[PDB]
Amino acid sequence: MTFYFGYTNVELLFASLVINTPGEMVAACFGCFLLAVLYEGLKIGREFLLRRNDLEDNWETLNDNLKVIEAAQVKDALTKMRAAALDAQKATPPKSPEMKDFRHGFDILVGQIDDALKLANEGKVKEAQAAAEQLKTTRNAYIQKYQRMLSMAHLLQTVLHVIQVVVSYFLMLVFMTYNAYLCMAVAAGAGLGYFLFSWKKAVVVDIT
Amino acid sequence: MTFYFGYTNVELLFASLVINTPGEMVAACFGCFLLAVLYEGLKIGREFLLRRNDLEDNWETLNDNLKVIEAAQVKDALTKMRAAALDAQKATPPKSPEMKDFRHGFDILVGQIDDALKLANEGKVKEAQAAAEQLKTTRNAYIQKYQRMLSMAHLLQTVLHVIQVVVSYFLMLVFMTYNAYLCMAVAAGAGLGYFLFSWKKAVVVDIT
Amino acid sequence: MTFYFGYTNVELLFASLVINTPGEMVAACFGCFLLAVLYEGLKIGREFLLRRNDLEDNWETLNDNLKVIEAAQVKDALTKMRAAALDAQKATPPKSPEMKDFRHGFDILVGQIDDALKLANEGKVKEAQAAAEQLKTTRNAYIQKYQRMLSMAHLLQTVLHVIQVVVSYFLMLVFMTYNAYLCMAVAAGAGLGYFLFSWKKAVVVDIT
Ligand SMILES: [Zn+2]
Ligand SMILES: [Zn+2]
Ligand SMILES: [Zn+2]
Repeated sequence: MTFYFGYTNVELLFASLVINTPGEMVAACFGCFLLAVLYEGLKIGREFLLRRNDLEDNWETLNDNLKVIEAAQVKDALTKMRAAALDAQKATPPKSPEMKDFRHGFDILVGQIDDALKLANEGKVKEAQAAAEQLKTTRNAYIQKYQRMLSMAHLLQTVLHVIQVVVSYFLMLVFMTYNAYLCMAVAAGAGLGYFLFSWKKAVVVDIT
Repeated sequence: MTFYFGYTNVELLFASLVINTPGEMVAACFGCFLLAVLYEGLKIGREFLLRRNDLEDNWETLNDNLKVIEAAQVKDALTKMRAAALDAQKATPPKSPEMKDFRHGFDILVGQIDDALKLANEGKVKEAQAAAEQLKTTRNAYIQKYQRMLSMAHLLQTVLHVIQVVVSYFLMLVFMTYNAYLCMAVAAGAGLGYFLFSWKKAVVVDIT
Repeated sequence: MTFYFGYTNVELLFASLVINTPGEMVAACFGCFLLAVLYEGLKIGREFLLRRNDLEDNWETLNDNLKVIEAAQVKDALTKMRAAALDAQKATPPKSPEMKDFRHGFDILVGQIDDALKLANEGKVKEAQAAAEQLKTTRNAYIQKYQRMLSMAHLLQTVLHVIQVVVSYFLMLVFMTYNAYLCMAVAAGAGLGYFLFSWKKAVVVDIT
């Protein structure tokens, strides 16, 4: 009826899956545990990829600052660009020739930025503005199109959200069986699954 | 029993709603799809309105900086105020005479700020402090009371959270029917519904 | 069957709990309301503690800036350290001799920072670098080990997430009974429970 302990005549989501022995029950419990882990890693993983897309900020920081520059306040705009250029260079698609091309474009960006600052530190204004207009040639050349990284990330995240929703309902359905062994397997799988993929995000860098 | 394909003797949440024909099933599937979309737009919409309340920051940034000013470090405090004043002016209640009054108060704020900076750039300190004390007369006049925008937003968001919770349980109950056509309708409605209201937040500005 | 109004032969999650009188029903409704509140406060409380761990930022801000310092750009690095040192001092473990020791170490940090700035404002560079190397002796002495605050917070949050997951399933199971009085009790408990613990986070400081 209602929170029972059993390994007999217990159906599990699908007509083919029924468990009538203890050895079947452990296999059912192991799967419902693993599904409960998989879910927690899915939700946390899906967030981590969403936060990494930060790129959208850096990308807007660069392009917003170019219009801000295009009157010796330019140096502060370019120092904001340099910072944004370096965090943007670290970026990588989720698990190399396009990357090596992308990364090496950003080196040229950061170098050009330093040269435009070198004019602003000496005091030269109009010339530092002319150099910044050349900067937008470089981002078009290397960085702009590869935007691919951002589109890939959004789709991947849509695909994951669907799977996250299916699994949630599936875990509701196994809990709804009212079998205390399955229910506990889910609960324990939620606890430990969260703890582990929580720990792996702490292994990767932690800011904000 | 357990993930069946059917359009016969299928009850849907309410005693009055039962579906015994395929033409009824499509109507049931269309409603459970739409409910699954509506939910995803509700959760995303409810977040977007919560992030927009940013205003709370700008409002505290202004008032925190006034006490910080009230010793030539004032210029940096007022430049923080100016930025905060302009993002605060963009704000608008969720879907005009009070607004036009509110917006036009902020113009006067930003202008007064520039005049207090003009003293600080020349080097004049005590006079730039006296001008800032007049700034708090202006926010009281126009901005302060209209705080209404913030209270409206919090209540709206409470109202939405309730509806978000009802719908979630309702979608659990339709999935719990174990009818594979309804279950799929929800799952598909979660996928596409998320994708669309995800896309509309990308249509609106994207920072942080 | 399907959204019924009743106080007769209604079972509630456990074989021992069955309700056959109206006076039992109110007790069931009060418990399912309270569980619905408790859940909302759990989710919001669990977030508030996660945001407070901010400390991780300040802690990395200090240690990142020390390597940045160890060429008169040091003053801006130390002013970032001072800010980070003061928000870090406000911190406290969730509900005093270790604290008084921890807080008083941070005073010494902020004072040492001011002295290193006093050299940078006069123009002295190499000496301001030598003072910063002494700063890392002080954090080791007082702050570093008490990291305990951070580890305590992560475990507490793991413990809460488990309980949050159990309660969610439990509230699904009471809603699944299809008793309109229990269902409403949950829905109302979600509405009001959210509103209150939403209001208490607004009582505590609100930034970002
Ligand atoms: Zn979770
Ligand atoms: Zn979703
Ligand atoms: Zn909620």
